[PDB]
Amino acid sequence: HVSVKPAESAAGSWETYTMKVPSEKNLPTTKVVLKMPKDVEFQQYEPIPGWKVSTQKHDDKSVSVTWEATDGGIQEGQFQQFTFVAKNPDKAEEAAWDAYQYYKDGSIVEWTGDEDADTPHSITNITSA
Ligand SMILES: [Cu+2]
Repeated sequence: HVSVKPAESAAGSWETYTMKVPSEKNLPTTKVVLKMPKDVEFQQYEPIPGWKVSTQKHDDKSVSVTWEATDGGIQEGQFQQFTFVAKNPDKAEEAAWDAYQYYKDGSIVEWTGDEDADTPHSITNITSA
C-alpha cells in the first residue's frame, strides 16, 4: 500500500507529506508516480540518494511527481519513504492520493481505488485549523 501521511492537515498550510512505498512482490520497484490531489499544489521535494524526481503538468493544470530509481530501486523486503511539501487548498476537502507503483517486470500496481478496495488510495482530510 502506497500511503501518504499525515492523514489530517490544515487548509491553506504548506504541509510536509511523506509517501511510503513498500515492496509487495519478489522484484524491484523502479518507479513511483503520484498524482497531486485536486487543488493540492506541489511545491518541493526532499532529495534522496538512488532516486531522481521530476514533475509533470497534466492537461488539466494539475501535477504528478515521478520518483525514478537511479540505483536498483526498492528491493524485495524493502520499503522507501519519500518526503515532499505541498500547499493545501483553502477550502476543506477529502484529498485522495492516487499513486502508481512500477515494478521491474512491467507490472503497475494502481493505488487508486476507494478506501475499501484491494488497492486503495490513501486520503488526507484537509480542514480549517
Ligand atoms: Cu499494500
